[PDB]
Amino acid sequence: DVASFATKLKNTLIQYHSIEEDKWRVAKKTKDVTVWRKPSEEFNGYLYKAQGVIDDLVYSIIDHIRPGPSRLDWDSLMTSLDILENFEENCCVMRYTTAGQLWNIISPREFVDFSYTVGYKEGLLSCGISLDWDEKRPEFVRGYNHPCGWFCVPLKDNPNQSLLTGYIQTDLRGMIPQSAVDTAMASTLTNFYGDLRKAL
Repeated sequence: DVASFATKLKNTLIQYHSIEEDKWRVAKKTKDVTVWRKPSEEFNGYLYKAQGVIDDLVYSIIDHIRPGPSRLDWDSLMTSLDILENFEENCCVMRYTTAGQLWNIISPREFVDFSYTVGYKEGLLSCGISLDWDEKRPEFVRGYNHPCGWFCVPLKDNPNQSLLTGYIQTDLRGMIPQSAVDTAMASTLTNFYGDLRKAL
C-alpha cells in the first residue's frame, strides 16, 4: 500500500530524470548551478530541474537532504521539521515550515509530505510528494509539493564527488505575483545548493 505509493512516486521521478533536453528551458545558470523548467503536468505551473556538483559522497549528501534534524539545521529556508509517521523501506510522513520570503510577500508556508529514500543506479534518490492532512495551522499557508526529489550519483571523473539533480514542483498556493513566484523558486534552488555545500 505505502510500498505501492512509494514505488509509483519513485517511478515518476525516474521518468522526470529521463525527460530529454529539448523539453527543458534554461531558467538560471550560475557558476556552479544550472536550473531548467518546463510546464508541469500536475498543475498550472512549473516543474523545475536543478543540477550541480557536490564535493562529497552520495550517502553523506542524502543524509543531509532527507527529512530530519540535519536538513532542518543547514537549510536556511526551513524553520521547522517534524516526522509525523515512519514506515518500512525508508519511508516517512513529515511536516515542515518555511521562512517568509521576499519581505513576506510570501508568508511562511507549511508542507506535509511523504518521503522515500531508495537506491538509484550507483547512488540514491530521495523523493517526496504532499499528502492530504487535516490539522490546519492558521499561521502557515499550506503549500503543496507535487512529485519532487533529489537524485545523487557519483561523478564521472571523480567518484568522491557527486552530481546532485533536483526536481522541484512546488505550488506555494495563496496569491503571489508570478514574478515573485519565479524569484522565490530561483532563490530557493540557489540557496539550497549554497547552504548544502556550506554544511558539508
